[PDB]
Amino acid sequence: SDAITIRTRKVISNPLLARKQFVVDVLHPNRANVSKDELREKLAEAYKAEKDAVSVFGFRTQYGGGKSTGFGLVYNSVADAKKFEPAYRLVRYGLAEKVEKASRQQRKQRKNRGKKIFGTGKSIAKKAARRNAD
Amino acid sequence: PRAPRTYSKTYSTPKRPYESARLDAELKLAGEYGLKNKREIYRISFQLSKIRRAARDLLTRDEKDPKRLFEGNALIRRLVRIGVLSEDKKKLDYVLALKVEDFLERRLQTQVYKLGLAKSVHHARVLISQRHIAVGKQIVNIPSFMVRLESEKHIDFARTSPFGGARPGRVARKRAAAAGGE
Amino acid sequence: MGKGKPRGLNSARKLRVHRRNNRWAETTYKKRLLGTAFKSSPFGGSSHAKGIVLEKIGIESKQPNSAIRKCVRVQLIKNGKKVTAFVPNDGCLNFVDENDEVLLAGFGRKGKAKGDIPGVRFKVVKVSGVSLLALWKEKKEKPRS
Amino acid sequence: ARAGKVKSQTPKVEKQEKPKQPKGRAYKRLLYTRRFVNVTLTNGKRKMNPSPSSQ
RNA sequence: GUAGGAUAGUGGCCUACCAUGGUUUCAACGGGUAACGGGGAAUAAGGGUUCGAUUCCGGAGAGGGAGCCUGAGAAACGGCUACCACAUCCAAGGAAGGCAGCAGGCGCGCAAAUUACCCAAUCCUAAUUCAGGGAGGUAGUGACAAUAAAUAACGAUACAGGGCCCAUUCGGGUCUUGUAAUUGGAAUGAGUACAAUGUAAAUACCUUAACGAGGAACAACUGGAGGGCAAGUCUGGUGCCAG
Ligand SMILES: [Mg+2]
Ligand SMILES: [Mg+2]
Ligand SMILES: [Mg+2]
Ligand SMILES: [Mg+2]
Ligand SMILES: [Mg+2]
Ligand SMILES: [Mg+2]
Ligand SMILES: [Mg+2]
Ligand SMILES: [Mg+2]
Ligand SMILES: [Mg+2]
Ligand SMILES: [Mg+2]
Ligand SMILES: [Mg+2]
Ligand SMILES: [Mg+2]
Ligand SMILES: [Mg+2]
Ligand SMILES: [Mg+2]
Ligand SMILES: [Mg+2]
Ligand SMILES: [Mg+2]
Ligand SMILES: [Mg+2]
Ligand SMILES: [Mg+2]
Ligand SMILES: [Mg+2]
Ligand SMILES: [Mg+2]
Ligand SMILES: [Mg+2]
Repeated sequence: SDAITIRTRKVISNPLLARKQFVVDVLHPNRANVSKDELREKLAEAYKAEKDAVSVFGFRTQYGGGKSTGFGLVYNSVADAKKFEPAYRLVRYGLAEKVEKASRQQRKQRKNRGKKIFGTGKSIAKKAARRNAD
Repeated sequence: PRAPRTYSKTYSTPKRPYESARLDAELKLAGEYGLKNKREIYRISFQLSKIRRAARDLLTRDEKDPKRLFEGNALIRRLVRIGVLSEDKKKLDYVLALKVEDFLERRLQTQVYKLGLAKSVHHARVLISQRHIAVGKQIVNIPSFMVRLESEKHIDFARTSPFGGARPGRVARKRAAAAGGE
Repeated sequence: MGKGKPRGLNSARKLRVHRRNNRWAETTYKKRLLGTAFKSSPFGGSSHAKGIVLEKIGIESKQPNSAIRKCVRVQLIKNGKKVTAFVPNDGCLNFVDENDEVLLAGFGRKGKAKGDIPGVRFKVVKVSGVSLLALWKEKKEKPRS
Repeated sequence: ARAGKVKSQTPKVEKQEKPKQPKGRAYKRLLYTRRFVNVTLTNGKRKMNPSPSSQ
């Protein structure tokens, strides 16, 4: 029917980053869209890499289904992948977890507040408490 | 602050509006090669105009001497590739008079109709618009594509969609459903 | 005849000077230079100006065609000067009313009169934030009073 | 009146429910047909928008 | 000019003493600029003319003018000290200020956007792989400007134009074109929408399933219709009026 014809164009082996980085080229004949997980699986099957250390991004399919042309790396290990790849990518993959944090504006406000106070806040709190009577 | 993305108000209006004969000619041209507007014609003229200007410039220097020889030659080659220039004519002074009609004739507009496929210019255009026709195996839906001559034999109906014959296509499906129901 | 201007190979400065001198006979150039638009010309050398409708005034037309041309005495907001703006199409003056804000435009002639309406230099365009043509059409409606 | 008398005086005739003259390229095609393909009749001279033949 | 003073240093930069020079119709000096300079922009035969606040390079300025600390580097203004002009907070004794950063408001005006999301990129700073960054990007608004182009297409039957086997009158119409609220099959993406793509996260794009076109819509406006100048000696309403 289709068979998800995957290729790996422009393979640069990277001893510095500890990976094989490349352009993922992939075909759909009559299927439409490849899916990322599937692509990863395919890569693993090809390269003996395992999804854990495969890492893909970019793409945008050509026009009129058919083809898709993304960017894929295959690290020398899982650990290596973890300690080099940006966090967003990891999150996308499922490997890492989403970093739960406050809003940027909120953070900024907090920082400002901190700047405004001096020393330890405990003292300030104590002072406030004391005032409470007044 | 990145850099100004450049553009050209490429495709330029004529200096008088209502030169009646000219208008008529334009209309005729449109009829011949099924255009939505005079705009397209104007664009074509501009394209050709530029080429003409270039040719003139080249002439204004000595053929034998370098820039003229090389740049001009390159231009000629490009023209040939496009398929507006003939193979008999590759002498620069032939480019000088190319004409807009020729340019129009090289479009994926007409290179559908010229190769059969459609039946009646407008129809071809419509087909092109509606996600049929793949010059390679990549679906062109610009009428004013300009076919490469080297890839004119390769103009087919689309791999996907009907006419090429992958899927029948929507109305047909509906009809089938109706039949089934019956 | 050598024909006036010096044709010497080193007579360039003189020529330039002459040209400059001549430039002050050309009217547009002069205007550009002296800032007649910036110093006079009710508007501030601008395309448009908002102005207050002081009163509706019918002005009697020039000659040949004889009629009353339903103009408005407008006071420009930014400068404070007082001008007379013709009001286009049928009626229109009613729509404009009295004491309304009114966005003026030039009539066409880079200043000057416009055909038959004597001592009149401006089209009313918008009345209190709409557009006169639109109102006339009734494609758009007025925002009440 | 003495302030847009003529606009108020006229009878409002209504837009007749006619079929759309098609947009974009269709119109152009139609124009072409009118012009060079069909060829209008001429006693001696061409005319784009003729009259009903009368004084 | 001589000498000193100062300066990181040259130097009337400043001081002392002396000389009388210095510039100028090859426009000095003064006045104006709705003048920041240049790269460049618009126009575009050749020569030109106008514009250049504004993505790059320089220069200035941080309400005005002044003065200075620290520092390699500031005469810094998201440093200080003063005065003017403006203004806040007050228990009246006193305090704090400076959006020509970003966002936003008033104000002015013909005239210009969100008090959004983030450091993933781009680069930058430090004690510095690690933090920060309204620099920067990301969307939002956005008909500034620019590019690409949907707004039916193919049928059949039904009424007319064109080729004509032959034109004793016809006519079949064997062949090709245009018109009908006929009708019929074949797509379509503009819309929507699982998904997957994107992405810092999102949107949107590209990719798709599913629904979604038949004049009632899944509807093109603007201007014009005597000339200049493309196109109405059409019909009524008007009757120097209103335009
Ligand atoms: Mg499709
Ligand atoms: Mg008269
Ligand atoms: Mg000295
Ligand atoms: Mg300037
Ligand atoms: Mg200035
Ligand atoms: Mg500048
Ligand atoms: Mg200014
Ligand atoms: Mg600058
Ligand atoms: Mg200010
Ligand atoms: Mg300062
Ligand atoms: Mg500030
Ligand atoms: Mg600063
Ligand atoms: Mg601001
Ligand atoms: Mg604007
Ligand atoms: Mg910014
Ligand atoms: Mg919008
Ligand atoms: Mg489209
Ligand atoms: Mg109209
Ligand atoms: Mg009219
Ligand atoms: Mg009319
Ligand atoms: Mg005419």
